[PDB]
Amino acid sequence: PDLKNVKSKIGSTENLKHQPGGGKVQIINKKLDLSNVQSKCGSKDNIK
Amino acid sequence: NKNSSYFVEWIPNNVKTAVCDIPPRGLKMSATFIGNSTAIQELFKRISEQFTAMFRRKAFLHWYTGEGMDEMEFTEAESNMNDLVSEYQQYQDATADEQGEFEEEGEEDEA
Repeated sequence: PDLKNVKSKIGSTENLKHQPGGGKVQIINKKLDLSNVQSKCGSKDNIK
Repeated sequence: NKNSSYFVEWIPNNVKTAVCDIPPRGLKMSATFIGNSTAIQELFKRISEQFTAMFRRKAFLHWYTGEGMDEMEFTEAESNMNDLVSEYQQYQDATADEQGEFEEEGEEDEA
């Protein structure tokens, strides 16, 4: 009558390494350039 | 002005308004709201943990796979769910000031 300790069929065997982990995000942006500036509403020559 | 700590500061006035001259039948006025609250994560972090529950044993998957669905669709949808929570989380509690120190590609560490 000894069955020889029969094993299960068929399980979550494909999940045994699984968690799963998460990816990443980082946003974060670049500064625009506003260095092209000069005023016009005054005098630079006729002041002299 | 009162609930300022519940608003994202870098969208400096978070409000759109619209007003109609025609009420619905019954009482003399009404209003209807929508918020893009980042609180939304409380739903989606619940589904993703619950998903992962089922999928870490591959519970009832045989149905889906039996209509011919591939299991790497469940993996991308779950990935797109985790990445979407990461976007909810990127703009939640985000300062109006920018982050400073966060680099790891730099050529020197010495001083």
